[PDB]
Order: sequence, then structure tokens, then C-alpha cells
Amino acid sequence: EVSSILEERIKGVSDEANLNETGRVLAVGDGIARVFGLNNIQAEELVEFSSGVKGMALNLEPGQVGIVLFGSDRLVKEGELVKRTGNIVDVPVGPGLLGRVVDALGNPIDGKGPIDAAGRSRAQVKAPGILPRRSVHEPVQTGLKAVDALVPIGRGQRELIIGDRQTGKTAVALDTILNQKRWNNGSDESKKLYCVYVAVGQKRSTVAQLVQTLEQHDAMKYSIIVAATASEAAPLQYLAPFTAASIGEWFRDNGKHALIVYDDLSKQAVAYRQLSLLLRRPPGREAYPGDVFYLHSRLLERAAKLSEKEGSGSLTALPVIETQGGDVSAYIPTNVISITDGQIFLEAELFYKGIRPAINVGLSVSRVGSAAQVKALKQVAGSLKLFLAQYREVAAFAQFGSDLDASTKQTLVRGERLTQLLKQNQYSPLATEEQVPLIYAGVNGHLDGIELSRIGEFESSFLSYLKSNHNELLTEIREKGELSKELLASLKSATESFVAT
Amino acid sequence: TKAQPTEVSSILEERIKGVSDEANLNETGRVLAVGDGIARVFGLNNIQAEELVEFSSGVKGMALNLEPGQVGIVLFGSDRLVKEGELVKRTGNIVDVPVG
Amino acid sequence: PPPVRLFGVEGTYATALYQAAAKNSSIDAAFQSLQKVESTVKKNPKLGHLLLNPALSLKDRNSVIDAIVETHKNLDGYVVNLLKVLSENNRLGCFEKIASDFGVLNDAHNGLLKGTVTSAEPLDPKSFKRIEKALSASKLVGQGKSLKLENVVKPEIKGGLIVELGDKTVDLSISTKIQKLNKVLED
Amino acid sequence: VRYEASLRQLEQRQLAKSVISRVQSELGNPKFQEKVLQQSISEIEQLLSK
Amino acid sequence: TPITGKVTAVIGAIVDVHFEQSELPAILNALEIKTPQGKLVLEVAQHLGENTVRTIAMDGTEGLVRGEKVLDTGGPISVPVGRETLGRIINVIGEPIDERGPIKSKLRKPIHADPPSFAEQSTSAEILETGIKVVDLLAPYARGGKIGLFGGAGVGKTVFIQELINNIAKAHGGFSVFTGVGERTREGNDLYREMKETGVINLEGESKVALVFGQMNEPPGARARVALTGLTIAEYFRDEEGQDVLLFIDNIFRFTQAGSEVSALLGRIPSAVGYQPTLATDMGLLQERITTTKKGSVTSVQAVYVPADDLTDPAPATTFAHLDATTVLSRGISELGIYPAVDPLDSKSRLLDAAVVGQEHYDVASKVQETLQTYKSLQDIIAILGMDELSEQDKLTVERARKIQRFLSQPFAVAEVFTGIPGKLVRLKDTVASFKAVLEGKYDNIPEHAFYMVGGIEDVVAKAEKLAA
Amino acid sequence: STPITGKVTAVIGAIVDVHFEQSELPAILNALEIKTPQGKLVLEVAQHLGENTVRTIAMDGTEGLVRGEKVLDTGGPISVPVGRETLGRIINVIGEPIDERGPIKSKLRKPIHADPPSFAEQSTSAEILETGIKVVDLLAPYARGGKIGLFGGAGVGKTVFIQELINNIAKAHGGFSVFTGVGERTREGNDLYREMKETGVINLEGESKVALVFGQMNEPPGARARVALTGLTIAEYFRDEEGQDVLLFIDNIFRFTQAGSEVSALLGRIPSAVGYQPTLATDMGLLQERITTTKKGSVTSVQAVYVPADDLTDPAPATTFAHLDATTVLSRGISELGIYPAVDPLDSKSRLLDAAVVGQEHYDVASKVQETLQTYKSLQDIIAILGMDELSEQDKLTVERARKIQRFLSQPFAVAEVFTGIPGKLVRLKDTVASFKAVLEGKYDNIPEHAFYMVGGIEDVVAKAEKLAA
Repeated sequence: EVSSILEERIKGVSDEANLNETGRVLAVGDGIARVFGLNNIQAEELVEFSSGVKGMALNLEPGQVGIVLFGSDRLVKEGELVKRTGNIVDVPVGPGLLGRVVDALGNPIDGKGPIDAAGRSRAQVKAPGILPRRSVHEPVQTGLKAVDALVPIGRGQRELIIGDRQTGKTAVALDTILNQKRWNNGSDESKKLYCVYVAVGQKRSTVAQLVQTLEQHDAMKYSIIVAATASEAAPLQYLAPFTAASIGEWFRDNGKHALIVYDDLSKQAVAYRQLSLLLRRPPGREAYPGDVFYLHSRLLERAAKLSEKEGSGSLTALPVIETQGGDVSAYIPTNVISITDGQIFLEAELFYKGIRPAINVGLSVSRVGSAAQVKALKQVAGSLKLFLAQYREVAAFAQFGSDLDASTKQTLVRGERLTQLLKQNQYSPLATEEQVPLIYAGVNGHLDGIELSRIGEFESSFLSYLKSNHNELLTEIREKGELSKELLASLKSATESFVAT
Repeated sequence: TKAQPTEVSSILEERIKGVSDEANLNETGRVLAVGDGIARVFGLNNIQAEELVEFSSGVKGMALNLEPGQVGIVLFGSDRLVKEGELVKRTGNIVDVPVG
Repeated sequence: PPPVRLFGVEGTYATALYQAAAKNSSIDAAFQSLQKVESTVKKNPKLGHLLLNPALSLKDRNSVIDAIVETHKNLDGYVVNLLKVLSENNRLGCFEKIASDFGVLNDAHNGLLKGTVTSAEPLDPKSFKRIEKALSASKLVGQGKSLKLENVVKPEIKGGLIVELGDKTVDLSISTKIQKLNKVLED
Repeated sequence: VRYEASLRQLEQRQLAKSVISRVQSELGNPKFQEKVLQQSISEIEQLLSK
Repeated sequence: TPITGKVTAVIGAIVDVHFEQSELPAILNALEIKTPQGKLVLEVAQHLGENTVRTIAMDGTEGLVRGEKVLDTGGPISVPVGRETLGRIINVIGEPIDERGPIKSKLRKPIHADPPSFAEQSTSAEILETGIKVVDLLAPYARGGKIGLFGGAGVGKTVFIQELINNIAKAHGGFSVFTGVGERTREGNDLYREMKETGVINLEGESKVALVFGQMNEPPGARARVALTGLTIAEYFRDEEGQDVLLFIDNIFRFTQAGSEVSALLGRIPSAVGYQPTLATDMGLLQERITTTKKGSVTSVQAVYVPADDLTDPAPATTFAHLDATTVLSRGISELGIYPAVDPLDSKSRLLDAAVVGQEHYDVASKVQETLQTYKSLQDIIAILGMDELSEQDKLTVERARKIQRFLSQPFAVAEVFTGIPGKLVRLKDTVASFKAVLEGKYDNIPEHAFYMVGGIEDVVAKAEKLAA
Repeated sequence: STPITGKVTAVIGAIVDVHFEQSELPAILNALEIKTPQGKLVLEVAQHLGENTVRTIAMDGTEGLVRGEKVLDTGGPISVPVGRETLGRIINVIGEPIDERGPIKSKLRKPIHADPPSFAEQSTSAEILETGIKVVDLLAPYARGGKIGLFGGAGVGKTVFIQELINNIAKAHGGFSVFTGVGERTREGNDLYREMKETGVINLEGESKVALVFGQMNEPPGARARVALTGLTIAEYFRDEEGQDVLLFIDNIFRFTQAGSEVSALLGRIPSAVGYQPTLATDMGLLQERITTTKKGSVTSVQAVYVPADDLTDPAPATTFAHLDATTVLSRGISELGIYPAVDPLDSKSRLLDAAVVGQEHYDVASKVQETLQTYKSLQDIIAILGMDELSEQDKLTVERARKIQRFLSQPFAVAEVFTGIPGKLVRLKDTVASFKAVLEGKYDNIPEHAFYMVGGIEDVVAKAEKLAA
């Protein structure tokens, strides 16, 4: 049946090899083989061991070239011949990766048939130069109002999501992907971000739940899922971000805008550690090899807003680093912090406090600032930063519980309401056009009066009210994207009208 | 195997060729390898510990490690000037400075 | 300069021996005499096996060396200096190792290509000859180095043949083809 | 549909064990000799073409 | 395959063999050295070349004489599986150490088995309620899930698992696997006796449970492959029988730990804290061989001995990554005398969601979390200055939280001996109600001691009356 | 001479070992070029290991290298091009213009390595640079030809602070400047390129009173290390040969430390404390010692430093901390207070701050500021628990002045007419001394705190008070 055609194809692979390089396995163990021979051998080359195991080669020694297996060594055995592929590692890159889960070598692991690939590319590709880069000017809205307001995301920016282990850690990122449904569904290609979610070190069940969640929100019709589950080889895990990067570059190259989530790089470091220490490389600082910074930096620098001569291309990156015990002085967290252009610190205490999404606003920065913040949203959230900063100071004093003066309690009362305003339901991002009103209300102090308990009720109702009456106004906020005097007045009136409900 | 100046093929080659050390490696030494400002010299069997030894790069050094078959001079000068095989005359005076 | 460095540990010793005997001019003589003393070391079974393993002194080692040069008064003087080196480095456990390596350097100097045609069973002499012809015909033979064809029996390599020489092999074994067929027919 | 797809996989693994049976048959025969001659002469043609 | 060898080295329990023939077993093949101690089973782990493999030895290596004859058993060790396993305690080798003689073997399967594919995955969504209030309230379990426990081992950790066995596994019925890596032999004997008593093992009849036990006296190397053996037994149920199973693992720290011991001897450059570099891979492989495929759903319970109770330690840390739910149990909460000692601000499940257990449950949980977090927040202030110097509003919160803390203790029937209080299991529906009331301060008017070491809300009301007398 | 052919023996990492031909010795700190399908890979000879086998560090990617392959020897250190033609182009580490303004028309080339000037050559005059930034001017004035040091957090407007300095001081300065970026992001790079084209300090068709050496983090760690050395040699040419004054800038020098630490590990040296290179002190020393005001010229370096996790006790900032003349700390707290500059006022120390040097009046005014602020901080804890009501009447007035002074430090930056959109301010040194004097005297104790926030001079404090009053 299908079997007869498959057998025909199999019969159809013949033709002798001339094996211009051979070498005999000898020291093999720990999944890290070392072969003697291979006089010709490119660095980073892919070598097919004769046992159907393929392994890239990362150490060239004047004795034994150290070829890291991509398979298990239970299929390898001593004295095998290895035949050099003659191609440095490469992946199929194409449009067909949209709606596909693929493993590192680009085999569909969701088995939705062979990847429709428009090219192949190479794992290492040098980062966009100074000359082919133009300054960021394109917002990216995550639909998390706190994120948009405090640490605005643009295109070509790298912003590090950092914080304690799996505090819905994946979910913080997933929300961004979900809000990109609004533009993505839309036919504006200048607002189309094709989204690539890279999952390294996670178990197959976790990944499967995620892809299912993405299918539930029917967002998988724009997602590419690059996965390297924890079963899969440490070399494949090490190679996994770099082959994700190339997949992204095909979009970037096409000029199409895209966003790549690299969750979690922390497991890449563990992988590189394993790899290096069984390549017998001298142990690095904190046992992570000392060239991890170079590894991570080269990966991260390949997301950029390419110049207008380069068709305004832009791969955007969001790295995700798990901090083990929240240790921000650990070598791997320190290295990443430097590389990136933002910090999106997530704090466990605030999570428990019920501020979900949980963001310690003091440990969160966007060094690429409000050049990528929506112009309207910049106006409304203008003093939101000041208010929150005042709230933090005030809150510290308030702990001592000394009889606070009215000025301190103006701040305190305002601040409490703001915190409740920020909160949002996980797996349910909100439209930015309808986040601008909520911030206007808060900043123009209308909510400061409104009792803390019923802020949540008020928020829901306010949206309903604006949907009812000021839906002309909402349309304008979307359409004109800057609040003019007329819009500011309309909005002011609307909010005032809704003060008493 | 074990680090010996017989690892050094040129030293070894003289030994196979039946050429002897002959007070040029008892006096006087010749650098085997220089890395990290730590020339490791084969020779200098008459060297006193911590003694000042002068290279032919004009560099002066002292010899903190006296090891069997290698004398680990530490350069008082820049690494750049020193190079392998260099004659290293033995100044023969342990570190001394004018006092008065 | 040797005819391509090979072997680090022990092979710096071999290299030295080679280049030193290149300056002696007579490398073949050295090798032949070394071969002869090495052979009589192997054909000395009491302590020529049981004192190939260091456990005795430098001075005692020297006296073993002295017994060795009584065993043959033909050993050149460079390989007698090699005896000195090995005694001084007190490494006798790499004497035959060095001998083998010197053989590799020597026959590289002589220029003889090496090869093996591992198969599942010993091949026909017509096959041997045809392969010898083929290999000489092929550009692999530089006309300056003349193959060794060593049949190896390896039933584990189920059927077919694999020709090996240089860093170039052609593996048309049956085992590999079955392996690939099966593997792709598990896909 | 679910059992139908399963049945195709089941057919393929069943037919796989028949490949193993066939492998034992080939390596038993003096096809074991005759195809070695074929491989031998093929290497003669190939390596001579180098 | 009969491949003679000699024992070149015996460096710890990591013997090295030197085969004299040029046929060389592959990595993860198994060898038997026959001795007057019977066979010793070793497993090839490196090929070091020159026809010298280096093999992990899964049995004790005392008395070995160098050069001793080895024979290669070939391939991974094949345990015997079936339903005939049920009603056996089996050693790492597969020996019937419960001495019910030879196990009737059907299929004997290799210890190493590749983890099922991404395609084979099937995601759970089941609610599995344990009737343990703290579990139910804070982090509901699910059938097929991977459940996790952290803290001091058998300091109450073992007891917790025993409570889980007592509740879940009779209700579940069907096949269940207990695999105990490096457990205290006496505790294992207690379990064996107890299981036989509760008929789950009925040796006269049939047993719907099977047991694998690896004592902590067993050599480190033996302990490393106790786990892999158990997983094979589970796979036979998961796959071949295709009936939902259960699995218990205690401790999976012992799995990691065992690896770290052998790692050093094997010759690996030690990674941080001293853990094996292959820590990530080994844990990964193991934890993906425990999963719910479309073939079957295996609820697993994993017990992590956290060393020095430092979660920041890399071995516990990487364990936290592979679990689906965790309920970290803290020594501090143990000192507070709350048994179960689950830390309530350090528990998570992906099953705690306002969809999965509905908005009402989620709302109830939200308030508990907020209240307790406040209470934790004010711990500094409480110590430095009295509670009377806290705000009045806060004092209500503090009083409520103190009550919640006391309320959370649920006497356990397995711990009935230790507590001296008859255990009580409270319904999931009941739990939500009970906490809801307390959160609304309905029954907040009666002492903290009333809430202390007693079950459900109704029981508290009654216990107030008991105290009132 | 006759190009020493080398065959690679080991591609390990950045470390690539070459086996140069016997009987023809290469030399320490030479430069090897390996012809590659993309450019010439440059390997810097860093050890000799014997048998004419050197161990060299790569300055370009090592991917695809084939073990053994001809390696030409170009000898001596990597020789960059220097000239007045070097002004007006971005030049990568291996000395090639990466802005593609065509090949620089070299006059001279010079080696990357050079010897620090001798004690005799070094003679340094104390002169006072004017920053214009009020906090800097009063509380830690900068000094001409100095070795100014911007110790601070990660990109906490670190780039911005430097940018303000370039905007004010560089444009003002008659000397040349060299902007050298060690391991910095290409977003930051592209912004700098665009911005310095915009500020016209680079006029592509016009003249350029600055040169650029952009070394970015997407370069191998080895290449990252020798970005500093390259930039310095351009400065040496300016200082010496062109005989002009300079105003060097390097960014961020923790990247220089970090880079060296990594290739130290690769060089096989046993890691030193907190994993830093055991040669850290001397390497830092070579960079700093090379930068000096000789008789020949004067170079005013401003070097950014990133203090990992704001722990200055970490050895890498601490080693640098000694070596730089005029320290400035930019602290997280002050940034968080919403005070931009983020300069920590009680943690800013400058060599020239001595009473005679800055003049007695300047000294006295600044001394009063220091005491007032330090008092405010000591009392801050007391205010925290006890409240402000339990403090002395004198103390309460001091606290009120301190809050006013705290926001009097605030000045909006010219380069934050993008960041905050508030017009920048350059306040004359004398004017700042006078204006601060008034405040201290309390001749503006009738002014509210927010009327000191982001003002300029005295005129501005009054004007913003009048504005706020309405």
C-alpha cells in the first residue's frame, strides 16, 4: 500500500560512496565519541557514524577529533567508521514551518508530513551589522497592560524574562504570543509578526500541553514550534537555539516581522556545560564553560530591526532565564542580563500576593524605552511611572505604620488602586485599544476614589460601558493611536460620567 | 607521557645523535618553551635558587621553580621580547640591589 | 622533518629516532638492526617478557641494557643511544611500541602504501589480484607507495567487502546495506 | 479512522518482521557468495573509475 | 555473547574488563562474572578502546581477583514482566527476593527502553482527589500526573506517600507499581507486611500490586539501575496491558545521587556541587520514560530527598523542572507541628486553574494564598514588635491566618499511630465549602486550638464544643 | 620573511594551535593571517609550546576550519592603521573599515601592543575639566587629561551618560575624540552611528572630529579582548604624532575584563578569584598605564564600567576602582528616586576636589553639601521609624534643605530630549557654585521641593517656583 511506495523509495537509494575520510571510533562513551582519523574535517561539521548516528564535531585535536553524537551510544560501538557529511549543520527553513512542531533536525515531531521548505540555512550566521540596522520604531503589544505600559516591546529588541522557576514562567511569554492573534488574524503584513516559540529542555508532556493550548486559542495557525525535549541529546539541545535562530532569519530576511521566544536559555547553559565537560574543555566559572557568554551573545544578537534598505526586516527576541533561588549574581544570569536590552523581573512574593502577572517594577527596565510604546499609551501612562515609584516609597514607610500624613495617604490610596488595576487574568490578554481607557481613568485619578474591592468590578463594567457608549471613542483610539484634544476631552467626559457608574 | 626535556624532540634528537649537554646546560641554559612569562629552560644546572638569570633578549628573571630538567624562570620583562631556544646566561648573583 | 608526524606520546621518540637516523643517513640499517634486536627481545621469553615491566632500578635497568648490547653487536650506535634514552626515561613498556612506530616512519620513508580489504570471509586470490590491480590503477597509488592488501575476516561485517587504504574507504559491505535498508524501512 | 491509521502502522511493523525473515534467507543462500562477487566486481568498476 | 575477558581493574564497583577477542560488546550490554557469590551483573558504560571496556557493576565487587574470567551476557539486562510480577518483590537483577521462587516469565524486556515519542503523548485533565485537605485546596492531583514531594526523607516524607497509597490505590484499583530506590530495609518490610494486610498484595490470591525494592544497603551502582528496572515493569502495564497503573518512586534523589557517586569513579570532570555532568540527561531520560501516552496513563508519585533542605541544590532544582505538580513540604512547617507539613506558599499544580477546578474553587484558593502571604509578610514585624502594634485591619488578617494555619492540619489514618488521632478524609466538595466559610470568618470566633489538629469545618464546630467543656 | 607556513593542529575554541614550519621561529604577540573563504582570520600568537607549535588566540570566527591548512605569518602585533584619515570611519578590531567608506588611506600603521610611557615621560598637570552637569561639577569636578571613570550599573542610562558627555564636552573640545565600544550591542551601536551623524560630529561628506572603533559582543571573546588595544593605538597616534589633545572614551570596560577572563580560561591558566584571569591586574594596568598625559599630548579618557550586580566589592570593579583617577558612581537608588543624573552624591570622589585646586569657595560650598546630605541619610532611618517629628528643629530644617538639594541635583540631559523630551541644560561652573551657595544659605527656603526638580541655574529654580505657584 503505502508500504509498497516506501519500499520503492528505499530501493531507490543506492550508489556507492567514495568515503574520502574515515576514522575509527575508539574512545566512545558518555555519548561523546572521539574518532581517530578524519584528516579533512571542517569545524562544526556533521559526521554520519556508521550505525545511523549523526554527530556534529566540535573539537579537532591532532590525535582524535571529538565528534559529539546527536544519538545515544547504545547504537554506537568501538571501531566504527565515520563518514563526514561534508556539510556543516543546516536546517530546512521555509514558510511551511508555520503550524508545525519540528525537532532540531527539522523532522516534524507532530508528523504533519514533511516540512515545506523554501531553503536550508546554517546554524551559525553572523549578526546584522551596524550598517544594516535601522532604529526601532514599531510597537509590539503583548496585551498585558502592565508590560505594555512599563516595559514596552518593540521589534528587534531583546528583553529578558527573568524570575523564579516555572511561576507560570512559560505562561508569561505565552500571553504575548496570544495577543499577537489580533494583528496576525488581521491582514496587515506590516503588523504581521510570525511567532516562533522555542522550547528547550522541557518534557514532551509540557510541550504537548502548550501546543494544545495554542491550538485551543487557534493561534497555532501562525506559530512555529521548535522543540528540543529533555530526552533529546545534549548536543541537540545546544544546537537547538541556533537552529531556531536560522528559522527566524528566513522570516527576517523576507522582511516579514517576527518574534522568537527562547524559553529557557538556562537549560541551554546546562547543556553546554555537559557538552563542554565531556569535551574535556577546562571547567569554566561556576562550572559553566567560559565562552558561554560568547555562545549566548552570538545567539541573542541575531534579532534586530534591519535597515530600510534591508526592507525594514525585524526578528524580535524574548529570552527567558530561570533564576535558581532568584540568584541574580549567578554567572549565567549575570551574563544574560548584560546581553539583553531589558529586564522583565518576575517576583514570586508578588505572585503569591496575587499580583499576577507578577512584575517587580523596580527590577524591571526597558533600556530601549518608550520609543516603541504606543503614542497614545505614552500620553496616558505618563505619570503612571511616577505614581508607582511614589507608591513604592510610600509603601516602605507604611510598613513601620507610623501615623501617615495625608499626602502619603493620597499616594497610598492611589497606589493600592493602581496595583489592582494592573492585575489581569492569565491566558486572557486584553486589547490595547481598550487598555488605553483603563489607564486614563487610573491616571486621571477617577479610580483613586473608587473602593479597592470593587475595582475589579469597575474595570469590567467600564469596558462594557465604553463598549456601549464610547465605542465611537474606542474606534478612534485604535484608528488615530494618539489621543488628540478632542479624544482627551471625550475620554475625560466618559470617565467622569462613569465615576458613579 | 611525563614532562621531560626528552619530550622535546630537539633535545632528544641531540641525545639520539650522541651529542652531550657539555656545560652549556650545566652553566648556561637554553629556553625550551616560553609561555605566560614563565620560560622553562633546559640547562642551568649550576643555578642557585631564586638566582638572577639573564636572557639574550636582555630580559632578567629569577628562577622560582627549580624542577628536575626544567628551570622555571619568571621574566622581570615583557613576554614579547623572549622567544624559545634562547641562550640564557646565568648572571650568577641572587637578587641584590644597591644599598647605602 | 619526518615523513609526516604521527604519534605524539612515544612517537616523539620515534620521530627523533627517524630524523636522527636521517642525519645518520642510514635509516634502513638502523631499522633492520632494531628489528633484529626487537625480535630477539621478543624471542627472549624469560625476562625478555617478564622484565619488559619496570619494577627494578635505573642501575639495574642499565645493566639490562648492557646485556642487550651483548646480544647483538650490530645495533648501530644511534639505536644504542636509543637504548640509553629508554633506560634513562626508564620506559621499557614502549620499546616495541617505538619499534612499531619506527616501522611506520621507516616504511613511509621507503614509501609503501598500507591497506586492508576487510571482508566477511577470505576472498579469492583472483579477487585479491583484481583489487591489487585496481588500487594501483586508482589515483590513490601515487606510484611511489605500493599497497599492502591485508584480508581481515569479520563475519560481524556480514557479507560484502570494505576496501580501506589511505583515509579513503569504500564500504560495500552487506551489513551496512542491510542496516540502511532496515533503518529506512523502519521509517 | 483511528483504528484504520493504527492498522496501517500495524501492517507496516508486521511486514517489518517479514523483512527480518527475508534477511535471514538471503544471508543463508549462496547469494551470500554470489552477491559478494557482484559487490567485488562493482568495486572494481567504481574504484577504476576513480 | 560468550566473550571471555579478564578483569583489568577493579576501581570501586566500576570494574574494567579487557576482552581478548576482537568481538566487543556494545555500550549498555551486560556481563556476568561468575564467582562463588554467583553471577555479578555488570553493564558496559564506556569503551576505552584496545578491547578494554569499562563497566558499571550492579552487584558488590568485594573479593574480585584481577584477571578473573568474564563472560558477556550481551545486551541490556532483561527483567521479566507480565502480570506474574504482581505479587513479587524483585531485585535489580530481577531475582525474586520475596522468595516465591521463579517468576513465571512471559516477555523479558531490556532495562533500557527509549522514551515514547512526542506524537505518543496524551495530555491529562483528570481530577484526582486524595481527600487530603491541603492537597485538595492548594494543588489538586490528576490521573496520569507526576506528583512531587520535597524535604527530609522518611521524616514524614515516607509517611505522606503511605497515606497516598492508602487513599488513592484502593479506589484506583488495577495494576500499581511500587518502586523504592534506596529505602530503609525495615520500612520496606513494614510496607510489605502492611500491603499484605490490606490485601492489595494477597499472596494466597492475586495481587494487583507489584513491588520492586532497592535497599539503601545495596551498592551505589545497584541503586542506579533499580529505577530503570521498575520503569520497565511499569511500561509493560502501560503499553502491553494498556490498563492504567500507579507508580511510586522514593526517592528519586537516590537516583541522581547514585549517579553522582559512580560518575567520579567513571572519570568525569565533576560538575557543580559535585553532581555528574550527565545529570540533566539521565534525569531527563528517566522522567520521560514516566509519562501518559495514548497507550496508557500512569499516575506517578516521586519523592525528593532535598539534601540539607536546600532547594537551590542542582539535583533538586532539576527535579523541580520535570514534575507536573509539586507539594514541597518544609521542615519549618514541620516545626510548627502541622502534619501534613506541606508548605502552602510552595506548592503548585498546573491543575490549579479557574477552568480546571472552576472559578469558585480558584477564588477560594486565591484568598487563602493572599491571606497566608500577608501573614508571612508580617512575620518580621510580628517578631520585632508585638501584634498589637500592627494595624487593626491587619490584626483581623493575622488572626484569620493563624486560624487558617491551624485549620490546614488534617490527621492521617496512616499516621494514626504517630498522631494518636484517628484520621479523617474530607471530600473535595466539602473542602471548598469548609475553607469558604472560614475565609468569610463565619466560624472565626472560636480558639486556634479548636482548629488545631482536626479535620473538616463540622469537626471544628464540634471540637469547639469539646474545648468549651 | 619567507611566509612561515603553519598547519592548524587543534581547533579547540578561540585557541587554535598552529604548527609552524621547523627551523623558522615565530614570536610572542605576532599576528598570523590564515586565508579563509571569508577574509583573513587573524590569530595572535600567545604562547610558544615548542616543536614550532604555537598556541594562538583567534580574533575572528573559527567555524569551518580544517585541521591543517596554510597559515601565513605577517609577524609582530596586529597593526592597525593610524592617521587623520582614520577619523570619520568605523573600524573593526582587525583594522578594516566596517562602515564601508572604502579602504582607509593609511599613512602609518602601528602595533596594537605598545609600551606604557616611562615615569620620566609621564608628567601630568592638574587642570579642571568642566562638565556642565551640575552634580558632576559641584560634587566631583572632572579634570582635564584625567582618567575619568563612570562606575555604574548595567546600561542604567550608562550609554546615555556617556552620550551626554559627548554631546557637551566633545562638541566643545578642540581635541579629537575616539569612541571605542568594547562588546556592546548593535542596537546601541546603530544609535550611536546615527546620532553622531546627527550631531554632526561625524559629517560623512564633511569632516569628522571623531573616529569610531565599534567592537560588538557578537565577536569571539578573543576578538573582544583586543578591541581596547586597537582603540588605544589610535589615541596614541593622536596624542603623539598629531600632537593634539584627545578625549578618549571606552565603553564598557567590564566587557574588557570579562573578555580577558574567558580567554584566560581557554589559555589554560588556573582560574583566579571569582573566575577572573590571574593576569587581571597587569592587563588592566597595561591599558590604564598606556593612557596618560605625556609631554607629547594629553588624553582625557572617560571609561564606562559595569559593576556586576552593583557590588563594587566584586574584584573586577574593585581592581578598576584604583586605577581610575576621577571616580563617579551612578547608583540604582538615585535612578529609582527619579533623579537623572543617577550619580550617587556621597559616593563620588575625584582626585581634584582638593580645596586649593578647585578654589576655597568651591570647596567650602561642596563641603557643606556633603555634610548636609550625609546628615539627611543618617537621619533617614530615624525618620523611617520615629518619624520626622522627633527630630531637632535644626535637623528638621536640614532635612528640608536636603530634600530640596536632592532634587536640585536633577538636571535634564540634552540627549534626553528624546528620553524625557525636556530641554537640556549646560550650567556654568561658577554659576553652579553660586546657585548651590544660595540654597545652602537657605535663601530659597521659601521654594517648594518640586521647583528644584529638573531645573538649571538659580534663575531656573526661581522660574520653576513661579510657574508651580500658578
